[PDB]
Amino acid sequence: PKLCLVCSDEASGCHYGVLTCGSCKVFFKRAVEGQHNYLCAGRNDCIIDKIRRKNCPACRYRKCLQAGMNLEA
Amino acid sequence: PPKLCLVCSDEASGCHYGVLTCGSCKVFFKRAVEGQHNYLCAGRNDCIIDKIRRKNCPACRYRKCLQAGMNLEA
DNA sequence: CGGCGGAATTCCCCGG
DNA sequence: CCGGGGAATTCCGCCG
Ligand SMILES: [Zn+2]
Ligand SMILES: [Zn+2]
Ligand SMILES: [Zn+2]
Ligand SMILES: [Zn+2]
Repeated sequence: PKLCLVCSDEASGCHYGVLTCGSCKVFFKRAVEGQHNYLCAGRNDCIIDKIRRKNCPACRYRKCLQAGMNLEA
Repeated sequence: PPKLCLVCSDEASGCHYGVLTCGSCKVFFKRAVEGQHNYLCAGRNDCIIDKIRRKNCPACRYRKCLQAGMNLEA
């Protein structure tokens, strides 16, 4: 019944404050500590789902932050 | 000098599969044309393809390859 | 020779 | 951790 609030894939639980799948959990972790600067090839509104989440780390990371994901939480 | 890749605008290494392109776009088209051919765009299918952003959308990059006229028979 | 196709190699993101 | 797979550079075979 329950889905990841970022990519809509089935969630593994509440990670960093937000209900997410394992891949988004690990992605957000790597993004914050990598101090990554991502660039969208689109309009920064990109569709993020199970398949398309690979395409735009920028919009995926943005969705993580907007969903409320945080390292200390 | 110089000449630019007609796909991503990076410097072109020569004429590959009929079109002036960089090395990276050469091997990309090779992989894509023999691949699963299912690529999906997360955008509006207008995604900007340049040296920085060409990794982001295989679908749009492949489309630009085709539009530029790239083919295996060349 | 130089140009092109292409395989091989290296690098890195992704996800189980 | 690990393996899978794409990206891009490197290296080689062929031919005009
Ligand atoms: Zn997710
Ligand atoms: Zn995007
Ligand atoms: Zn190119
Ligand atoms: Zn696109």
